[PDB]
Amino acid sequence: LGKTLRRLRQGKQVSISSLLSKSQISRFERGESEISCSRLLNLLDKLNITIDEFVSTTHFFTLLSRVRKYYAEKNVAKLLKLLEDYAHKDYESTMIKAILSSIEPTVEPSEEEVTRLTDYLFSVEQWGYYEIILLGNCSRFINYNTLFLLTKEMVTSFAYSEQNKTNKTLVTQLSINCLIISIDYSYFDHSHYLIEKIEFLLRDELNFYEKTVFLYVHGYYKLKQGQVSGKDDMRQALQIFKYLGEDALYYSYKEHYRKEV
Amino acid sequence: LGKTLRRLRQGKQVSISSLADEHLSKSQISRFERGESEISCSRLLNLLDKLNITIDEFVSTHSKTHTHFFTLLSRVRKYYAEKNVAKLLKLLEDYAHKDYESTMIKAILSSIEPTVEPSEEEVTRLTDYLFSVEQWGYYEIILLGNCSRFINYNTLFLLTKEMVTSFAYSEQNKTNKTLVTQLSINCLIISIDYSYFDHSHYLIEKIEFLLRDELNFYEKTVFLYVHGYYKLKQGQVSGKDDMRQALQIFKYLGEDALYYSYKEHYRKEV
Amino acid sequence: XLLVTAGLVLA
Amino acid sequence: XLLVTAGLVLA
Repeated sequence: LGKTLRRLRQGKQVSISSLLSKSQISRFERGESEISCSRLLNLLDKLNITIDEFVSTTHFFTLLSRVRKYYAEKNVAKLLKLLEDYAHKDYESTMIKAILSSIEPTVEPSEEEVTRLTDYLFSVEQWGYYEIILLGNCSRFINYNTLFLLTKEMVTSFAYSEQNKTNKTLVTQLSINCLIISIDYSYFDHSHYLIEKIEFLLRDELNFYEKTVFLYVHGYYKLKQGQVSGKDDMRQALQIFKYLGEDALYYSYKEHYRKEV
Repeated sequence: LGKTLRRLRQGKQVSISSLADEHLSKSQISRFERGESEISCSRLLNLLDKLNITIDEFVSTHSKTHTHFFTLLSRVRKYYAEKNVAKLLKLLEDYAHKDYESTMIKAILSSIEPTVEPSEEEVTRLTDYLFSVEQWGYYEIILLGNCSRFINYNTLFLLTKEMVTSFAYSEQNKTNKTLVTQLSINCLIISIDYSYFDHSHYLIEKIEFLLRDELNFYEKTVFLYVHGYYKLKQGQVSGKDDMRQALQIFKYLGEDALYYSYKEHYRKEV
Repeated sequence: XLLVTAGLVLA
Repeated sequence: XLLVTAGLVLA
């Protein structure tokens, strides 16, 4: 950490002086002295750098970075080797199998692996990035009733900052994901609950992607509640995907539309 | 902080024993959670990593406290919404010892009370600072964004080039990337207005690159409009189709203010 | 909040 | 849902 502090400071043309003492500042930078997070945050604040930003410049992040690399390549052998490498880490390997499944259908987490993970998600008092990413990536292997229960826990007990809305945005996406299945399965009490939660999450945000998928999925709701204008909403969301050249989203939702409408 | 660690750890049903290693004993962890002892940030990060929490996530659940700069922004924010010239005025006296901050406060304040503007010399100290930075962070990006109306176009363009090639983000946090994308589009708008099609072409290529494999539909919608506007200013009929599509998007999403504002631009320039 | 345009970043 | 590859979740 002493190293990363140095770089950030010095690349701002900030002297050690005008920032602890000169000695200890200098002394933490050279990785000789340990400083408290309190004093580190104080230093970053003096530098006008957030801790969010500082981190951006970690076991789970390392795993995700490797997954992203191999998945983008659609490299099944490499993802199988990654799976090997993480096989002794239970939730992580379950998540890797879930991801792998989408490009190699023969690979899937077992019912028992999924249950250990949903037991863990159910047990967490406050959801963070870890839990959110695990749920999101394992959702196709979680039965709907369990999915709704966990989604409700997540929505009501996650944290985020005003500076970094990453978690809030993911929670919004996963809530909408749950909502479209609730409507598929005609859990309209569930649907009503999720709609209120999503509208609250979207308030005073840009989040146009989520608003576009929400326009479609809420339109779907409306159609199943007997409002014909829902069709208009769904067709408009499709137009938005089309106008922005968002091929995957357009062809996927158009597919869902053709089957359901 | 030990209190927050304790809460998060118990919240995950994780034992102190399972967190202990050669770096921190059970005893040292307990004494930290109870506030009897302090531990190093590095050792705290090790604990957090075991709990799959990164220190930025830990900080936001610890308290609603934010940095000086974010505190500044939050104050300025609510005054700009309420049009209160009065307390922005002594917010400005409160920050007189902070050159870039007060220069920025003057820039913002000028948008509701034009009698106050940053001087050319103030702006120049800021642009000199901005050119001097090796990596653009939230601070430099927000400074540039809010002072842009007082930077000469060519310096603004050059500053934008610096920012797009020197900002930092990660896969887990695209906050700065989204901001950089927005400010690049802002520069593209000016470049088109002033008919700098060289600069426009560069910016379009950069913006397309920044939007690749991202969501960012707000920026994609604005870029649909602005690029269409660029296309129009060079005799492609399709440009008007692009702008009308962007309008429809705002409309369809119930974004009335944006719809009104861009439709006004359309009826005027087209 | 909304940027229309710059505007207050990030308002 | 179909986001290959943007954002780190595959709904």
